[PDB]
Amino acid sequence: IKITPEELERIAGNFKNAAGEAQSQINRLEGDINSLEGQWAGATQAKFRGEFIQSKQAMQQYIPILEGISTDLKRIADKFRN
Amino acid sequence: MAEIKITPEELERIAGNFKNAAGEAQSQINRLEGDINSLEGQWAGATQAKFRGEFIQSKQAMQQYIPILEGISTDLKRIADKFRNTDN
Repeated sequence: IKITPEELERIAGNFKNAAGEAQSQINRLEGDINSLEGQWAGATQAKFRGEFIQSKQAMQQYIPILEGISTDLKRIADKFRN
Repeated sequence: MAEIKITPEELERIAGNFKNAAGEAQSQINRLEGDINSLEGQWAGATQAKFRGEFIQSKQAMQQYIPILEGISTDLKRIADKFRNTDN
């Protein structure tokens, strides 16, 4: 083993932070989609809401994977240190 | 304050937000892959394989997400164009 617990924790932080940024991104984009509601036809809005929900579903897979990686790294760092 | 009315400029602004988001997402997955790569050889191969496998799962989700954002951007731009060409 060449890696230090501190380095594993740094990379774990990168994964946690990426997961947070991804959630923030989709939140901002959701605001944009929300802003269009009622400003054009319901059928048009429904199409964009549908597409946007597909993007949310992808992110609902992505985020827990990143958090899992982050936590797995921290678990190993703890094991190495102690 | 009033609700902001849709115009081609508004649709293009939002289309740009989606396109920018796709690029930021690409940058993120590239950075994280670099992190996973940086661990190669720093510990047992079996451990590296586990993290590579999990990372590949995240990359696959990301490879669905990015084109969906790009599709939204394209669709918004298409409507912006239609608005511009039917008004002027």
